[PDB]
Amino acid sequence: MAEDADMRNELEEMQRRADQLADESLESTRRMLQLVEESK
Amino acid sequence: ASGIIMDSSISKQALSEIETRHSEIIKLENSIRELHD
Amino acid sequence: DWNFEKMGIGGLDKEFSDIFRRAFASRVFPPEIVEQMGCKHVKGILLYGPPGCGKTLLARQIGKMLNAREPKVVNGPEILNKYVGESEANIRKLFADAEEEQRRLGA
Amino acid sequence: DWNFEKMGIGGLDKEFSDIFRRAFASRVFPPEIVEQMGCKHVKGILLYGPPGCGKTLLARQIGKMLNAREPKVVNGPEILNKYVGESEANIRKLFADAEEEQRRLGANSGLHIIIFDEIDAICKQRGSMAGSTGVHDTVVNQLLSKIDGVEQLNNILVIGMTNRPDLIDEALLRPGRLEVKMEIGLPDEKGRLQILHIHTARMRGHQLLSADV
Amino acid sequence: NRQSIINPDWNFEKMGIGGLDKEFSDIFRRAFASRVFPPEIVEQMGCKHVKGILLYGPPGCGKTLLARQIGKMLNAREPKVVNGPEILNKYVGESEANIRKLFADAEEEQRRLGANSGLHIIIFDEIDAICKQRGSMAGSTGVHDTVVNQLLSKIDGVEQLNNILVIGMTNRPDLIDEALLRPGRLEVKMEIGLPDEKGRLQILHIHTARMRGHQLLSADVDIKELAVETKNFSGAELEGLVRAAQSTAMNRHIKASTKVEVDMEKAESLQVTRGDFLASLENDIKPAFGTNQEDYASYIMNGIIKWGDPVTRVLDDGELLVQQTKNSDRTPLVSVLLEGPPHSGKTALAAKIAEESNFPFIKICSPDKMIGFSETAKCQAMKKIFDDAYKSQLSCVVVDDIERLLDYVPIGPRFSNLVLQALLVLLKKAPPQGRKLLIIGTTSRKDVLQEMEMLNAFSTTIHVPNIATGEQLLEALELLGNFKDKERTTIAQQVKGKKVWIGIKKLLMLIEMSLQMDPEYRVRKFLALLREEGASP
Ligand SMILES: Nc1ncnc2c1ncn2[C@@H]1O[C@H](COP(=O)(O)OP(=O)(O)OP(=O)(O)O)[C@@H](O)[C@H]1O
Ligand SMILES: Nc1ncnc2c1ncn2[C@@H]1O[C@H](COP(=O)(O)OP(=O)(O)OP(=O)(O)O)[C@@H](O)[C@H]1O
Ligand SMILES: Nc1ncnc2c1ncn2[C@@H]1O[C@H](COP(=O)(O)OP(=O)(O)OP(=O)(O)O)[C@@H](O)[C@H]1O
Ligand SMILES: Nc1ncnc2c1ncn2[C@@H]1O[C@H](COP(=O)(O)OP(=O)(O)OP(=O)(O)O)[C@@H](O)[C@H]1O
Repeated sequence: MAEDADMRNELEEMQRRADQLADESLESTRRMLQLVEESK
Repeated sequence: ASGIIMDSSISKQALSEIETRHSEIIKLENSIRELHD
Repeated sequence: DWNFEKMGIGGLDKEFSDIFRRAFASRVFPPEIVEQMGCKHVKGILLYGPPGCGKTLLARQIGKMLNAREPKVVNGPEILNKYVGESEANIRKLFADAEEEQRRLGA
Repeated sequence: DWNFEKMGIGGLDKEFSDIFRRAFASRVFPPEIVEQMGCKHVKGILLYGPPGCGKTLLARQIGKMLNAREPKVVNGPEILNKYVGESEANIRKLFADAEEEQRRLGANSGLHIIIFDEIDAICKQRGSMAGSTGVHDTVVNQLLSKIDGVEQLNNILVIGMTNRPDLIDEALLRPGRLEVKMEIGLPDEKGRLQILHIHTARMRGHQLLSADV
Repeated sequence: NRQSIINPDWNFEKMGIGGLDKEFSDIFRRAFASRVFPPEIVEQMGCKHVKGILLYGPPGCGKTLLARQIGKMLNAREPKVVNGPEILNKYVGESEANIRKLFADAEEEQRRLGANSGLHIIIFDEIDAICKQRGSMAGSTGVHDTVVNQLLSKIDGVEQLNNILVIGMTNRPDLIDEALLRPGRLEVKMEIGLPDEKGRLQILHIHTARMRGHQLLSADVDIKELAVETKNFSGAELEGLVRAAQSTAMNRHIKASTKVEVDMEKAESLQVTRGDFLASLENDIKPAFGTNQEDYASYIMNGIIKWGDPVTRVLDDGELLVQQTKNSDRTPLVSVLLEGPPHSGKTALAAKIAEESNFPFIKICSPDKMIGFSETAKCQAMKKIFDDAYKSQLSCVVVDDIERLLDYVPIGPRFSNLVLQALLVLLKKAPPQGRKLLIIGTTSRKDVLQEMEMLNAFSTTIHVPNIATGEQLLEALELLGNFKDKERTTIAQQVKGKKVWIGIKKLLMLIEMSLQMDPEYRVRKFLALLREEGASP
């Protein structure tokens, strides 16, 4: 089941891709707020 | 009265999506920088 | 601050005397001497008799006087469950904290 | 720094003699003669008998005896689990390291010891049980397959205990699996004297025992 | 390409399988004839190959050894081994993927190269963990059915694949899915039975050869003797016996009470003697299963003594009956009755008569096994025994202590009726064609049986007497030889006056009880006993 194990790991890799995307979104939102506050 | 029984169980997985939140945030990001500059 | 007057059990002098002599006596004498003697401690008690003699009361009272953790209670056939192999996991659970502290603190 | 006098087991001279003659004899002789003989070692020991005679004391002290890795122990049925194909995962997990070290080092590998306790809980005659969704069945066939195998191991030792020796599956007891079956019984007078002597040495050491005993 | 299918460096000897050889010859003839022959003839003939082999039999024989050897014999892609139910997995639809993963490579190779590829071997071990009946395996989940259907669809589906060999072994064949047990799938099936004498000799030689080569085996060892003694041993037991004997020899040079030591001198001098073999036969190893293992030592604890004429007469009659039943056509069934006064040795003579006969199938039916059985169980037990006896060509059975087999007691009378009707019909019916049956009955109370009207069903009766003359008493004493000549004369002087009536089973008891007293009172005590209890015609 080694190959099936790696298939599961690929699924978890897709899950971590979603997580990474959410993280960089969170960072983008923070940068939004910082710049918007700065302009004033 | 007949005896009483017990079970085995089996599980399955779900997928989820990835890309919409960043298509949105990316279309959002790259103009406020221009405005501030 | 324990005192036998506080127990509230009557007519059970001899039984409680024997239980105390057998079970807790080896925990109150000074540890140094028990070290030289090398005897392991008793780990069980069984109470049986006709209805309405005062078993549960005695058990509860013994539970209070011991300056230890709150006892775990099993209310008869609580532990049973319908998935294969989950019935015993409830048994394995109860002793886990005693095993853990045995490994960390020993004697 | 080992001898029979320290383990503190008494009344079982003959049993321990037999176990030693049939189990560890082949592994102590200088190997060259054994290579000429070309014999493969025994990989099974079964201890049974009535309650309270020292089966577990023997298995523990033997485990401490061998200059080997820490034994892997199984306190009754720790293997059963809800999901389809999980018990087998566990049982295959027990042997893994012995196979890997056999593959890497061959005859130079050390000795891995596995100690089952209450073996008759999980292994019974195939078919005596009925209607239990078969989860009790595939455990036995997995174990039978894995001990003898098509692929072979030559560096493991399985010790089993039970208080009911009859219900165990017959296929699991033929020579080459669990071979050496010993019976541990109630002692005779001499053994009783030995036991009494062992359990009072500490007290006699410090003179805590009165001269009138 | 001219790929061969057999390893050139191969020999049937090195395979070391022993007594199977006819089974192995059959396997080779069926499985590989199509491939050994050169191409053009088979091309003209256009015969397909067999794909599935099923091996079965009781525990501890060749089967795994044979499969490992067959895998080694070919020169092709290395086999992929499946160790029982390691296919099952916890997600939906994960088992079928695993199964198909095995055959994927063979499918691809066949598709690519066509009909000129190599061979792939898939070995299913403990196949009964998977292919149980889809109509019987528990209804709690599908996965067992869908696994069976996947295997059936893949081994011989719509696409034709004819370059794969699948080997299966099991313990309980009858459970396997019958759609898998049909030609073109698992088709040749064979029984790996218990080894005969010659096979035992072969196995022993195979396991002893290496020790012979280096002169570690002492020359006194007689392999044929060992073969003759060892009855019903399997191959595994035959190996374990040798291992135990070697261990008994090797232990002789080790000390292990104090810290272990080994003598580097006597380590050079090791040999195995036949005494070690003898010792291992009784203490360590015991053969399970097997047929016989009779404890005649419990039925005939004291052999026989020919205390007079009648013992010889009886034994001669029994021999005559055996000889007659051996070679006859008109009368394939013969029944003999033995009876006489109690305590007369009725059982010992019957068992010895049976043992002197050398029929393959010899069994004794006795009530001592049946304690507390109801009126039903006894019928079942008897029916089973006689069913077994009817299989073998030649069979002789002994039913002893009839009166206790009926629960007879005189106060009523009371007895079981079902048992008696079964016994009458089973005595009457003839055995299956060409077999022959002998039945020997034993009882103490002839007249009762006469009353119940079953005496006629027996063919002939034999009378077993007890001691009648003082001379015979003296001779029996001499043959026992427990008394001195002076005591013999002392006894004679009085015993000669009157005849005696006493059965030998009681004689032994009296002698033993007499020995317990002091020397000066033995004779007298003995006499008193013989006087008091011997009062009878
Ligand atoms: N010796 C006693 N002294 C004082 N009260 C008592 C005594 N024995 C019984 N009681 C009273 O009886 C009540 C019930 O007794 P308890 O719960 O011990 O029952 P039991 O006899 O052990 O029976 P059960 O088998 O039903 O549990 C106690 O709460 C207490 O009120
Ligand atoms: N031969 C012996 N020598 C020394 N101590 C002994 C002996 N037999 C019993 N004991 C004492 O009694 C205890 C018996 O425990 P043990 O685990 O050996 O029993 P057991 O028969 O295997 O138990 P179970 O039947 O519950 O599985 C030992 O730990 C030791 O305390
Ligand atoms: N006919 C035989 N000739 C020689 N050795 C034999 C023979 N039969 C068995 N043996 C030996 O005894 C052992 C048999 O092991 P093997 O795995 O073949 O038994 P098995 O009954 O096929 O296995 P299982 O118990 O899984 O059915 C091996 O050591 C083998 O060499
Ligand atoms: N010549 C002999 N014939 C038979 N048995 C003999 C003889 N000499 C000594 N014996 C011993 O005497 C024993 C007599 O007891 P046994 O049970 O065989 O007799 P029996 O007549 O069948 O018994 P029962 O009266 O109980 O039916 C025989 O088992 C055998 O051990």
